[PDB]
Amino acid sequence: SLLVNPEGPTLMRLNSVQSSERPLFLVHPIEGSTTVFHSLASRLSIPTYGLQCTRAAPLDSIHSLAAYYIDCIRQVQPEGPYRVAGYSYGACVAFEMCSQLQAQQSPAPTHNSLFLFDGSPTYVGCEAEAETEAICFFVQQFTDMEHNRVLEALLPLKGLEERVAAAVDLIIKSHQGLDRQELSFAARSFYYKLRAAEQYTPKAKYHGNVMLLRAKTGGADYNLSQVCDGKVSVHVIEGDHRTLLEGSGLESIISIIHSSLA
Repeated sequence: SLLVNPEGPTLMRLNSVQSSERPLFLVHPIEGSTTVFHSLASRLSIPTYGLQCTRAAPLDSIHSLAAYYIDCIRQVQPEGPYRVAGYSYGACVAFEMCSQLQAQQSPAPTHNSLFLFDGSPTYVGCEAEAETEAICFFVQQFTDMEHNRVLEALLPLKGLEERVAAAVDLIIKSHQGLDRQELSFAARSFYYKLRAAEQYTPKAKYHGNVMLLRAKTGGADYNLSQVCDGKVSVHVIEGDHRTLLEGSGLESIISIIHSSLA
């Protein structure tokens, strides 16, 4: 899976457009990288930035992460409204960022544009078990090892740091050239990211318009109507969860969002 530079800037420039036009801000999927947005960003005639998940990111909750990302983007664009989007895990974060923006200017309606790429605030035994499960899933991507084997290696360890260290060692054994500090940060942050997303529930009903770009190859609105009482527009995009932001699906996405990004 993708890795991020733990010391990388939170707010990354994704294309070379330099103007005063309101930028599009794109929130990372769970891997925390913004490289998945390269194609989309290259198509746009507005400055496009990504929020990547680095050592800077507060992972205690989706609320904290979203608050931090809002604070970052408001440095590039001091005045709203904001064009914010999120992909997969990032959809939950992007939704929370807009939820916080709504609360800050309440009862004045927001005119923030929110695009959810195949994700939603809903579509994202004990703590030692939770760490183990999360770290096991993380290892299973990078390695070919059977679930039970990774489980018996991680489950009895002392705590999160020991699980992370053993996970990095397991991954390195299979892929010697991978960077140990990037893997250590990715593994530890993966647990915190899952824990935050699983505890997340929006604090209030979202009144703003939401656009969901759902992958054609798999509720129809990813439960958006349950947390949104504004206009929810759902578009079915060619491709799967990982390919809708490329090729034909990205062409469709560009045509659908063009008028909003004017």
